[PDB]
Amino acid sequence: SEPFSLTEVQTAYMLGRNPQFELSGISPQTYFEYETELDIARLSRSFQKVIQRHPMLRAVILPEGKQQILRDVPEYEIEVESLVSMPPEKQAARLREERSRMIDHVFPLGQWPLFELKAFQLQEHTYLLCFRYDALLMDGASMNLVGQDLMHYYHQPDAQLPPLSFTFQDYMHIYDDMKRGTEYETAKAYWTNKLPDFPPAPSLLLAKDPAEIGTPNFQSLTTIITKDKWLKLRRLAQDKQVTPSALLCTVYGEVLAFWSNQRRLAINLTVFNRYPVHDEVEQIVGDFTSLILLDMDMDQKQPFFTKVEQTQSTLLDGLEHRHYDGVEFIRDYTRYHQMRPKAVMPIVFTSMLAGAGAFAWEEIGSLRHIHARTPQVYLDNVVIEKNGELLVSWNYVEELFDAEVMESMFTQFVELLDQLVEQGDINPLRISQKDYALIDQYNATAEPIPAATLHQLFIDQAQRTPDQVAVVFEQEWLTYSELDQRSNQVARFLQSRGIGRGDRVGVLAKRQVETIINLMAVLKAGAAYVPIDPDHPYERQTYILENSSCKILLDSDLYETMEISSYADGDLTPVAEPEDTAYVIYTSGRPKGVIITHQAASNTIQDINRKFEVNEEDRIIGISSMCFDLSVYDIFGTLSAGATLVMIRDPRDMRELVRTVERRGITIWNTVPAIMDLALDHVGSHFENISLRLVLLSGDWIPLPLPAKINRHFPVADVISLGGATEASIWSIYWPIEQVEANWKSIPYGKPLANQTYYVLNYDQKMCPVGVIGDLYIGGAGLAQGYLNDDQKTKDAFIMHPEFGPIYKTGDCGRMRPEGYIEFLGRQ
Amino acid sequence: GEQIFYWSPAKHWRMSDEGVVIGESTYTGMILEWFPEFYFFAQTGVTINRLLERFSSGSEKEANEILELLIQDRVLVEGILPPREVFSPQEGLFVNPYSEQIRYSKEALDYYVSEQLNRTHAACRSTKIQLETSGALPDIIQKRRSCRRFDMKTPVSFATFSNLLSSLKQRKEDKILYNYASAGGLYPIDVFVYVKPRRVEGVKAGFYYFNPADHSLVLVNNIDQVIKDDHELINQDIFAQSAFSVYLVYNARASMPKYGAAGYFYACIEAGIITATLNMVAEDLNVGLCSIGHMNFEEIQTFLKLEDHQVILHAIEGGLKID
Amino acid sequence: GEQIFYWSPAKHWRMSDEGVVIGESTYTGMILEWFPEFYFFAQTGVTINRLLERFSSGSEKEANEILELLIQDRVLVEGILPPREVFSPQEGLFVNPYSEQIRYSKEALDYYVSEQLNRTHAACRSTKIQLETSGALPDIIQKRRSCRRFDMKTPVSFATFSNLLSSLKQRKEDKILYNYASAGGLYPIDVFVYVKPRRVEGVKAGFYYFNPADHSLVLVNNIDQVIKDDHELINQDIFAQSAFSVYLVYNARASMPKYGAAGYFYACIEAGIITATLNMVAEDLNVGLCSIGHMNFEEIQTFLKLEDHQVILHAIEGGLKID
Ligand SMILES: Cc1cc2nc3c(=O)[nH]c(=O)nc-3n(C[C@H](O)[C@H](O)[C@H](O)COP(=O)(O)O)c2cc1C
Ligand SMILES: Cc1cc2nc3c(=O)[nH]c(=O)nc-3n(C[C@H](O)[C@H](O)[C@H](O)COP(=O)(O)O)c2cc1C
Repeated sequence: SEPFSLTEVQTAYMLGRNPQFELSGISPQTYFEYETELDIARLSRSFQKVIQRHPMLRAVILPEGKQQILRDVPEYEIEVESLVSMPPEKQAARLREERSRMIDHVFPLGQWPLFELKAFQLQEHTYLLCFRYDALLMDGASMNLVGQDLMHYYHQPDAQLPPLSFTFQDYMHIYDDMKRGTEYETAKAYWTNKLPDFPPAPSLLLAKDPAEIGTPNFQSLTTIITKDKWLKLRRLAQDKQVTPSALLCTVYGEVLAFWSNQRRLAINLTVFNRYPVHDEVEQIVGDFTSLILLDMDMDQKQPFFTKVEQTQSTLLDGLEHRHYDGVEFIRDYTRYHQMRPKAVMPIVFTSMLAGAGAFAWEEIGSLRHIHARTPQVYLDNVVIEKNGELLVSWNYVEELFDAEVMESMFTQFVELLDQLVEQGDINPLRISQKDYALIDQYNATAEPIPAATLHQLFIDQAQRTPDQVAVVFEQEWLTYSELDQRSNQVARFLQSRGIGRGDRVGVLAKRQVETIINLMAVLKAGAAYVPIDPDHPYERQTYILENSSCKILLDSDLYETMEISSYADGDLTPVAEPEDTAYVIYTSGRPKGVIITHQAASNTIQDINRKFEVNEEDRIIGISSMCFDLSVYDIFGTLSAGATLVMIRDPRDMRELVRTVERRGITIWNTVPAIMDLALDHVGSHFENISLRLVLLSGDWIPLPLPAKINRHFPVADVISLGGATEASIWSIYWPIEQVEANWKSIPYGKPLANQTYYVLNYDQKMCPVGVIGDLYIGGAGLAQGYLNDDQKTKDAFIMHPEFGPIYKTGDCGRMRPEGYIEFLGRQ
Repeated sequence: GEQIFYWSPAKHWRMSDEGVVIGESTYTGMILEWFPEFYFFAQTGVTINRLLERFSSGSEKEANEILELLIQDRVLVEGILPPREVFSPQEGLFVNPYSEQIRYSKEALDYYVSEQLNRTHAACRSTKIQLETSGALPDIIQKRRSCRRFDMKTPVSFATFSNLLSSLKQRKEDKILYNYASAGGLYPIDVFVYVKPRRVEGVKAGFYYFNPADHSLVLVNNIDQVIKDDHELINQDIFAQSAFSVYLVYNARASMPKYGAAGYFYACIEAGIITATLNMVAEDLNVGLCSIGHMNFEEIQTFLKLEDHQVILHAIEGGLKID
Repeated sequence: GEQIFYWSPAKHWRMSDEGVVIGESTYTGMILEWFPEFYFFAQTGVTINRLLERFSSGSEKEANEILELLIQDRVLVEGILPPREVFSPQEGLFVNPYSEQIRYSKEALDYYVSEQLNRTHAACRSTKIQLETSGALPDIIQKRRSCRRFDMKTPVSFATFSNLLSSLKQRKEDKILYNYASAGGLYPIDVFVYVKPRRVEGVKAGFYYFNPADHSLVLVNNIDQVIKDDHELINQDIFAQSAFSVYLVYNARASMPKYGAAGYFYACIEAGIITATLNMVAEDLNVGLCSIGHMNFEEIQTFLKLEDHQVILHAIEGGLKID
């Protein structure tokens, strides 16, 4: 008649009663409704007799944080109301009111009964008993134990059953004595050693944050698995020497691992049937619930059954260390990993497979309704065996999920079970349906561009407008016909020294008009070029020429020193083909060369010039260094249009950049975001420029506020965001910025430009569901040919996908948004 | 081929305790130590290596710094001076009976202007002949007005632009005739036309030379740009709103060989004959025009690649009238 | 109370062995003993006695003769110089690639002129915009020709005479307006009209001042006369046949206080303006005009009693067209 300590789960039920904790404030509550032919006065008397036989039903929970069996209670009478005279619709109105009320109502602490029983007579021989209880009172095993004795007395009121000799208060005494040593200590050591690397719970594709939910609202996805399928699954488990529990957990794990893009995942597993304690304990009423966590690892190539066996061994060992509660573990874990009072383990698996009796309550009358709510749960996967029927029910908070995702996940679970029934193993989960079409059209970018070669584009434009000025630096400049004559002499010179197709020429990045002449000559003769910045530490300049195996370095002071003027300036015999390397650029110092062919380079240029209608009236400001791939667009992109290129002597002088645009009438800006941002801080409020029509911001992050400064100082310019790789032909992903278009923390990365594709892949290289974060890969015609003189890097970065063809892993992380674009989250 | 520099005729100098004063600046060092001999040599036209040979005899750096400063300060010059330098010395001869405030205070200036508009010649006798106002002037003259506001949306049509320019073309009537009188019949002033992007139909932005014999425009420069900072603030609205502009360039080589200094003078007059003729035609064509008192001509002369004998004497801004 | 003289800005001093050389002439005797200090001292503006005490201290007779010559030779001057003196030094900057024959052989001149009328600019690029010849100019411009012969018997009618002068009169439209532009809106050009006996109806012979504000001619001088010997002989027939002649005079006080030296330059432009305007009206009125580049202005400024601030810039001869 004394108070006793709570089990750790009961302690947790008490803690979870606190509204201050995430998704808490609800001590777990359970609702039941059953249909019988049996009279209430007799069931009511049987109910008090079970209280007399099973005094734990006479328990009260105290505000103290302890439990006590009451000396006694006011005798309980099941209230019975007759709905017999009511039409079925009104009978339902009363049944619905009691069900709704019992589901939302919570038992107060200090309330003597921890249960409530109300019943209706719908017909003289049709009854519906509606009831509820607080979880601190009892288990499900206990609920049917009670139902069995209750119905016994209905039929045989005088067939008096013995009292429990071993009572809950004796049960709890032993509990308090056990938690001192032996198995407690042994289990604690087992768990203590595992705890430091116990995995996190999987992260699901939630629609909403728990803070947006407050009180959870549960719905369900249910199905009954027929006896034949159930027996086939059991036989499979028998052949594989495993329990169906491991079989079910593994299938559940596949669904979760797929959707969350996880390799390892912690699963909240509920432990049933306590510790032995005494000879009569399975015969008494009380709460025998305990927590265990399941450490699952799905990062396997291995067969389904292998994963099941791994799961089985894990389950079996964990249950031998049940003597240390998972509640204690999680307390230690969340303090260990600084998780704070958060809903850390919201995904739970519960099983009554071979863990249920005849269902004494259904022997009394059929189950019509059941509902339960627990704190801090997003989804409870519960499987029950019912006289051979396999009952599967996923109880989930509707507020946290997109209903279509939720239906899809359940559907996949069931389909995996069906495959195990027919084949014995499963097909890896994959997604298509109302998702596949979005990606299918997203990547539908093919266009009829001939590519050809970079110098051919120059040659033809030079013939169309030979007296146009092509390159401007100071008061010195070159025309299109001059570039052809000068580059023809230089190319003959290079050819005459034995430099041919397949060779490489290093060139220096100097601000001289002759730099362009030398650059064109190298390509016209068929050699690829390698740019070097003259201000690189000297040892790096030497490193690159040696590492790249170049034959000669071309300085700018050559025309007058190598007697170039002695050479013919007439037409050259063509050498290069579209498939040849145009250039090799060294990046990411240690640095690797990136091999780019003429076709790839051309297609990017052709698409940009066509999309933005670039023409002979345009002016491009050459701010960017020649050591970048970015400069290819400026040089070749200008020449193919008949446009004018302006060189900048010193890119750091923002005032010079402003002076240049104003004095030269620049129409196209092409920089990394940092330059436009810096240039704009040397601009006063009175400043306005109407010469820029197009601004290309390429690479790096673009601040959401940046367009505001661009738009006010350059009110007529179109601001474009461009992403890509150097391991690809400069640009791959496009997005215009039409002001800040939404309340968001990011600018859409965008969509592919032309003849390019993009994918988001999971940890196993399969497509991620829309909204799921994974690795970013690029495919299509814009790819580089590999790294120069680094085979291991090429091997891992450039791969051949069985469905998508050659793709490049950029290694950036991100996801597709259902809106039709890629959002990226940086590299990590 | 070395550039010859002359003591600029616009500069005078004095000895002082501080140093030597040339124009508005005071100098010390070798330049002081040089005495009139420097002055006399600079006076006849000497190249730098010769001045160093004669006037160095000290550190080369010192000698070079002095000559560089004098060139920068326009003490030593290359050739013929522009009008702003030519008339500069007359400032020391004019004595202003008015306070300086007429150049700072709007009210002081308005007083000045109103008083001057009602002035007469002092040496007059007490008798006069009153003229009648009974006749008439044609609209082409009496209704002309300077415009400072333009239609920035409508481009000047090609035919309009051609017809306005035709006002200065050559005609052949057994000799070359113009639509206006000039010089001794030499017509020593070149016309350059500047067009802003898309403001004139059929013409690309840039600086063009007009050839009156052909009735055509030939591009000289389509790279550089004219900017608002090439104008004084009072005229920046005009700059921003105009469509095109016309520059009048005097060729010393076309006149000086026959008239000497007078040729420069006559060209200064001729510019106003041309200007009036052009404005009359512009009014028939609804083209607004406005004269500019001062502009950054040095930058423009650079853009047009004008030679040593060439100077811009006058410039006019314009476009279709705002309406 | 003495007149102030200034070292003329147009004269450059140098020393030689013979003596002091100023411009074109060499001075000898005591003047050599006056040094560079005379050159410096004179730049600030001096009286004759202040200058004499500083540099004489010996017989004043020699000092007075020297100073008198320097004044007569325009070394020491009292005020603003006329344009013939203002632009004189520019000839030392110009280099002439042509022979002197342009001034002596009419054939050398014709050749010269033909080259000049077919000149093009050196920087022209190989492009071309051909302009339309599809338009027309108003008759007032395209039918105008210089007149070198006049009706010597018919007096200019009064109305014609008055109507021509009216082209430069003031108008009031809530402010004072003219039919032509002026830099700064000051209109600093005074107009004097000279009429011969019995050649202009209603007007007695003499020199008159024209006041645009009154629209009238105020007599200035009916004693003196303009004679043929005041002109270069090439113009003596124009002078002999004309009825009247108009002089344009620049009034420095009407410009210099606002613009400084630039004001004189602007006035030189304005002289082309006005002239062209007048020419157009003369065409409507059937009046012939011919401008003159140079004549004896010193006698004229004496006759008109012009003050120190007044400079004669230009003159035009005319009369009725003869048929
Ligand atoms: C040589 C010259 C230069 C001038 N410069 C300017 C100038 O810089 N800015 C301006 O607004 N007006 C300028 N004007 C003043 C006006 O053009 C003009 O004299 C005024 O509008 C009065 O004449 P109107 O009624 O015919 O327009 C200039 C005029 C001349 C003759
Ligand atoms: C500033 C100036 C001064 C001139 N001086 C004289 C002159 O002294 N004698 C003369 O007969 N013509 C003189 N002329 C030349 C004629 O005025 C006229 O311009 C020339 O003959 C062109 O004739 P046209 O009417 O066939 O076009 C002068 C012209 C200008 C612009």
